[PDB]
Amino acid sequence: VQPFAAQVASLADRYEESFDIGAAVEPHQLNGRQGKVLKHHYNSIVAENAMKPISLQPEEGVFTWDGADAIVEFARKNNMNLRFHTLVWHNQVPDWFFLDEEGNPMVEETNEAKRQANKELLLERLETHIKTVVERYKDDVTAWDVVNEVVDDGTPNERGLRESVWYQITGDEYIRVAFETARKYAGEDAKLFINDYNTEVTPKRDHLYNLVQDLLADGVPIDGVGHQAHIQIDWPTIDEIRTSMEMFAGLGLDNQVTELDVSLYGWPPRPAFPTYDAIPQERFQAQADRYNQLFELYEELDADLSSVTFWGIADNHTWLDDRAREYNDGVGKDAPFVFDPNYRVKPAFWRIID
Ligand SMILES: [Cl-]
Ligand SMILES: [Mg+2]
Ligand code: NA
Repeated sequence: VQPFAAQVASLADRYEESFDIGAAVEPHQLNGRQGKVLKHHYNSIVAENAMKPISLQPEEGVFTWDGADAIVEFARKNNMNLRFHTLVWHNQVPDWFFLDEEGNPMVEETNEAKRQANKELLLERLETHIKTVVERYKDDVTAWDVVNEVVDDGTPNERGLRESVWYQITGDEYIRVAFETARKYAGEDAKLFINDYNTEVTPKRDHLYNLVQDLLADGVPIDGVGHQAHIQIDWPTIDEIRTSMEMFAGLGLDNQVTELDVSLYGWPPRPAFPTYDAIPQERFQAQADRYNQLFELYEELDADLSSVTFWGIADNHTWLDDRAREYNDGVGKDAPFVFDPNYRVKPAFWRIID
């Protein structure tokens, strides 16, 4: 029988000379077995949802801080670092941002002068959201996801920027405003990140590379690149991950791995195992080999990698299950972490603690 997580050596202790070991959390996960695992294994946390724009400012000028504050207070009490996720995203963002003075979607406006007025209004709203949040949390946050997922996976425009509402309304200016505002209110020492997934693979990797070089050349304050690392057992390759981190380090940017999970499935994730107990032990072994290689690499890159955060704690809670159910008629279970649903260690744990 595998031991419980609190009975084995701490991942944070294991990696103390290399990088933080973090987890994404909800306020309800700060106690019980999850809270115990958190305190034992991790020295950094991030909010899975509580610090997203819709979670903090759900209506204009109506700020709701309780969940985010609970996470901050836990980080303080437990001497953990804290990543802020996220100031800007095109999901989990309230629609009121993108409505004009008449209450209609800014994207539908056809008068270009009115479009420019809408751009200014949205950028003002964005400045206010960032100022208010940053002023509250600036003494607690150790890395800010200033913008999230602003780069496209394909090439819909020359710069490979995601054509979300932010882009449709403001072009790239929301990205500049976000970084400049975060710097202004968080201070000169605050570590400002651009976060994205599929940062290991092109064309996205190069769109992001070009975007950061463009920002930097314009004096936009950017300190680091967040690699979500929603990955699989076989993809992307170790050398793909390596090359991406080296590219960003070459620009003088920090790397963080921000949302790590190693799914048991390819894309699309079907067919999925219908329950956790249906998952064959061999698949956990393949995951363990993957995890060993990933953490060997992260250690190799530790002069340019400051923090490695998993997108959850243990296999009882993961957004990958929603994904599995979506592609398998409501039934399916993934298992992306080194701790199982009862907080026992998995084969992967043993291969990254050694
Ligand atoms: Cl989009
Ligand atoms: Mg190992
Ligand atoms: Na490091």
